[PDB]
Amino acid sequence: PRAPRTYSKTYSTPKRPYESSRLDAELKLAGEFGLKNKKEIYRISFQLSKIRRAARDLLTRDEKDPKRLFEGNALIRRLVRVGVLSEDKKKLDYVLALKVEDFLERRLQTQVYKLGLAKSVHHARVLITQRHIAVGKQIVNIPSFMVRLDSEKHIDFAPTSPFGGARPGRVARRNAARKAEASGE
Amino acid sequence: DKGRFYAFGRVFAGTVKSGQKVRIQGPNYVPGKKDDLFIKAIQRVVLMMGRFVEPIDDCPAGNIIGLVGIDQFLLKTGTLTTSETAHNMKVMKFSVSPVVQVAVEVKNANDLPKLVEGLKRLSKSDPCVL
Amino acid sequence: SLARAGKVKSQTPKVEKTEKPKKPKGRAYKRLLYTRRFVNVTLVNGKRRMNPG
Amino acid sequence: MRAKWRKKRTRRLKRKRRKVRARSK
Amino acid sequence: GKGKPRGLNSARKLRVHRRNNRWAENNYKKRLLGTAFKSSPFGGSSHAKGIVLEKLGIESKQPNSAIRKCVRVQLIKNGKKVTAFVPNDGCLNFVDENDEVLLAGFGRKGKAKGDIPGVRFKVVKVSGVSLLALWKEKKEKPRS
RNA sequence: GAAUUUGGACAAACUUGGUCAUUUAGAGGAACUAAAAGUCGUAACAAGGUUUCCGUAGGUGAACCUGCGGAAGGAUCAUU
RNA sequence: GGAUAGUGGCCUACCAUGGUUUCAACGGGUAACGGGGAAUAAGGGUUCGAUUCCGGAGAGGGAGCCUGAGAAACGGCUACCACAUCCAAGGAAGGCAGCAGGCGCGCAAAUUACCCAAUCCUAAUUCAGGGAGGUAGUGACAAUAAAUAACGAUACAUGUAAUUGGAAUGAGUACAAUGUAAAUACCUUAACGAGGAACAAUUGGAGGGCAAGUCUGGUGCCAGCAGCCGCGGUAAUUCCAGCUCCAAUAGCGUAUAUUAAAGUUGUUGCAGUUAAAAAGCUCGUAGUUGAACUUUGGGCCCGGUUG
RNA sequence: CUCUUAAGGUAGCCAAAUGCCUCGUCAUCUAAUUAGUGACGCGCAUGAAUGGAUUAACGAGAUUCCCACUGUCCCUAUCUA
Ligand SMILES: [K+]
Ligand SMILES: [Mg+2]
Ligand SMILES: [Mg+2]
Ligand SMILES: [Mg+2]
Ligand SMILES: [Mg+2]
Ligand SMILES: [Mg+2]
Ligand SMILES: [Mg+2]
Ligand SMILES: [Mg+2]
Ligand SMILES: [Mg+2]
Ligand SMILES: [Mg+2]
Ligand SMILES: [Mg+2]
Ligand SMILES: [Mg+2]
Ligand SMILES: [Mg+2]
Ligand SMILES: [Mg+2]
Ligand SMILES: [Mg+2]
Ligand SMILES: [Mg+2]
Ligand SMILES: [Mg+2]
Ligand SMILES: [Mg+2]
Ligand SMILES: [Mg+2]
Ligand SMILES: [Mg+2]
Ligand SMILES: [Mg+2]
Ligand SMILES: [Mg+2]
Ligand SMILES: [Mg+2]
Ligand SMILES: [Mg+2]
Repeated sequence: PRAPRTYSKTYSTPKRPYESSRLDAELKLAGEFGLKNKKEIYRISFQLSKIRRAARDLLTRDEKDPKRLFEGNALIRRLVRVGVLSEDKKKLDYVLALKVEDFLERRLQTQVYKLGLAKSVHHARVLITQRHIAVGKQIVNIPSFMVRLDSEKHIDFAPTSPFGGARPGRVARRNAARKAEASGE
Repeated sequence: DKGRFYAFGRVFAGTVKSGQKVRIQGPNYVPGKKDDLFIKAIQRVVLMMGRFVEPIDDCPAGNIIGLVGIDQFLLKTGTLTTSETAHNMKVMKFSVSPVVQVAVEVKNANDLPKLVEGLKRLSKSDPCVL
Repeated sequence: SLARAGKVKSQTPKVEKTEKPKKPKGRAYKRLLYTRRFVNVTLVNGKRRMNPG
Repeated sequence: MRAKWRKKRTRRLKRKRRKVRARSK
Repeated sequence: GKGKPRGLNSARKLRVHRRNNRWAENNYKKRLLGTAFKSSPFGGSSHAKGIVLEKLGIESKQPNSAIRKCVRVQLIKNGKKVTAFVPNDGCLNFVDENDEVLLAGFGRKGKAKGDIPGVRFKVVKVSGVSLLALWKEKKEKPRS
């Protein structure tokens, strides 16, 4: 038969399902970043756990060892590109010392709000899911993008999606059609 | 074959199709509320003949056909419709009634499930047996 | 003895449903929870409380 | 039951079992 | 010296001792002897259809009360007779004598649960319709 | 050079018998567990009203009783 | 010596008594195909691996065989064993553990569809064939992203009320066009497609574990709840419901198996006086283990790697 | 709880070569069994060196069943002295 289609999970439920402090922190993050449910927090903490495991393994590896050098420099390069890790912390220890907010700030849902394109984080989410924000020549209608810190200067509305483009919309078009009626003609 | 018991019946309006969503009707199904109406469909329409069957695709109203894929949800009789306010037709009262009644018991107690299946397999074969 | 299988569920008064506004399913529900719990609206009862008396 | 008397009763039971199994051949 | 050999050439002794002492685990011994196949009427499976034979009222163990209204069921799989709880408030009206019911475990891997004596299985479906959805007003059991 | 055929080896398979393994019926007998608000006594927990317990033997409706040796987990760490 | 493709007790004639084994032979069991691997995973481990790859075996059970480079072949044959089709009773034809499909068994699993366009295979061979294979149908196995609303004004107290308004989109439906072998769907889309946006999110819970009611009506050790502890016998925070609220969320719960938890299998790393556990005592084979001791220290260089 | 003995049949065993009722009851053996065997036992009237129970081996001892075998028989016939 055809080769198996490799797929992996992207999240992991907590060991204790009903921890008060963890539930309160998760709700804090969900409210402050306009997230649909705890699944986003779980996914981002799982991916961060992958990063922490990798960084721990490379730290236990010898310093200046070629494998450590190559893999660590790659890891900081990816993190500084995606914008989670700052430019002045290229030592692989701050990679361990990263946090969930450091990764949730780089969501497109967060960048579009921090650029003033929306009035709230939830307004940002709905504007995104309504295909209104385009990065370059590419409409991106999903909250989580992990902008690479170069798309930040290009995050704007689309030629479509009638806030920064040509057409007037759908409900606007029908409202025009019915005010044409209301005018008498 | 034990337990398919093709569905002999007459169509009066509309057409049947092999693979058609139908609303089977209970003998006591009140159309107002939820009653013996089930949400399954037909598997194959058949024109019945002399102890061998011919599969058919369609028949207009006023025709006599057998159905493959039902009687495992309706016991004795009823109608099959597709409209929403379709009252089932009359109960088809007969001149005879079950008056001869005898007790039935299996002599091997370990094979009772076959017996219970048999009593509900024969109650649907013959229209009069109760 | 048998035949009492409906002593409370069946033969005691049955209050029916009540027309109520729909909840804002999803991210809207998460915002509702965030505002009801973490903007310090009057439900604290000292440290934390989530139902009236 | 004292464990001693439980053991004694069990031994008597075992002797009865041995007798019945000796009868049954 | 801690009562077990440490020597570098004692691997066989250590693994033989571990093999001998692993028989004291109930789970390991059950898995190796295949008890769930010979005993435990469900043939190493959580699920099984069976045929009800009688409705019974079983008195709960002390200090409890309120007989649990279970049913004796004849398994179609192998032919054993097992008593099964019908878990809901009431809900015995929806299971009739000589009716087909699906049986599942009762939560304790055997080890009859709660105050119900000698009942290690519960009813999941009756006549092919869900027992829970039949306790609720969602569905109705077919006429039988 | 077909059919037919002599002697061989490979051998399915059948009968009978033996042996082993796994399920399984069985008059009857003797156990265990659960539910108990059953009958009988009170055997143990206080020196539990005969201190308790172990091994062994015998006996008794039943717990149990008794002989023999042992233990204190005894009711004695105690008589220069 | 025979036979083999050749080696070989592979078989045969003579000869001697050899060969394996407590370092487990032989025998028994396996719900045992093995491995690359998988789940869980501080380390060490434990369990699974019929099933996408590799090797093996088989084609209802054996056995035998022609052809053929290659078969002990089975969509080949021979016969026996059990089934089993047809019959005009004389005969003839069999092996879906291929694709579908059907019965049965079940806890348990899809269409008697389309096509060689992709990948490759066979020939005499560019061309034909291919239920190999791909495509579609069924699919809440599993896995990924994330719709169910967002913003004003007004009224009131950063937020609330059946107080109202303008925007935005897809869930759909669908010309075309793309997608394809013709396709459906996916992406982009003319027009239609929001106002209780009814275009209405559910699954389990609210004593503890474990987040969430001493709310109300019912019930009165009844019905029932409860994985455990436990709740009900007229004040039930636990039942049946109503209201409110909690957790996860297009998923949640239930049952079994396994892993971590389990330092409750302990090699790392368990315990043994009283909780379960030192054999009544000693010898002793196998096994395991077992005192120290033999070239060290100087000095001179060549010369590496890190500040 | 009584009446009552010297003691009131203990361990064992039984419709037994010992049980009337009786062809006892159940099971098995057969198509069918007053037979046989295994059980049960308020056992007319079992029972402990008047020995109780069980026993390998042995028996021209009594009984039941099975294989084989055959004129015992169906059903008789023939031959020799
Ligand atoms: K109680
Ligand atoms: Mg006493
Ligand atoms: Mg005493
Ligand atoms: Mg005493
Ligand atoms: Mg006393
Ligand atoms: Mg003790
Ligand atoms: Mg040679
Ligand atoms: Mg196998
Ligand atoms: Mg394996
Ligand atoms: Mg394998
Ligand atoms: Mg298998
Ligand atoms: Mg087959
Ligand atoms: Mg074949
Ligand atoms: Mg909706
Ligand atoms: Mg709490
Ligand atoms: Mg409630
Ligand atoms: Mg322990
Ligand atoms: Mg102890
Ligand atoms: Mg040494
Ligand atoms: Mg006697
Ligand atoms: Mg007698
Ligand atoms: Mg006898
Ligand atoms: Mg005779
Ligand atoms: Mg005498």
